[PDB]
Amino acid sequence: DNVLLSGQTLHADHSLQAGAYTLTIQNKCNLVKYQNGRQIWASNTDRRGSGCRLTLLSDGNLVIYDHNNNDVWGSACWGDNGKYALVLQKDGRFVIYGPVLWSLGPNGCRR
Amino acid sequence: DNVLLSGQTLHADHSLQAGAYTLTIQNKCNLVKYQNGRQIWASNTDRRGSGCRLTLLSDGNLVIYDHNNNDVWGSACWGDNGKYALVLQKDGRFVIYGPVLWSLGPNGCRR
Repeated sequence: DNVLLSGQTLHADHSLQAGAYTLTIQNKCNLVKYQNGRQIWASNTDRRGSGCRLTLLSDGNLVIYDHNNNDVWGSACWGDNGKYALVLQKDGRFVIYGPVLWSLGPNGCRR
Repeated sequence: DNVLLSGQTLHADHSLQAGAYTLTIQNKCNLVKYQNGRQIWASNTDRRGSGCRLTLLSDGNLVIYDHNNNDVWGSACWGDNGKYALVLQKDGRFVIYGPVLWSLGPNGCRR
């Protein structure tokens, strides 16, 4: 899995993976990015909670919630409400794209 | 792969895959979608050319180009120049999300 769509959840100890990269939301709440197992970046929120999960909101904001729903860390960046996609890319970057520009259907093109 | 980023190209006979869905740009220019190996959708541009490829532009426009670089078919929908992502979703819908909302970095949040 290399994509997390808005509204979806990555639960404790699960990861996104692309090429040599992995993005894991750890049970103890640290969101960590690895390159061949080497920690290259982290939200630096280890042990700030337990049973943590990662979710992408309808406005594109990326947030880590602990089991009691406290907002542990977030990209703290939002756009208009709609549908977004977090992509862990083979180049190591995890980018949030959105909202929807196009898909099939009548008024399927934004603006 | 289930994602096609701006600047990337899916070449003739190659496809995106997600769950039970496959999206193939055929050499003869027809973009075909399959559900468990069975065609359920097509751009309906078969034989409009040869050596065709599918690419996503920096403005989010999705285009099928033949080997002579003629625009055979496209989403004919675009936004500001930036970065977009075409995602073939597990539910079978292929959606173009963009532009970038957020990424790690000093100027990572759109607006």
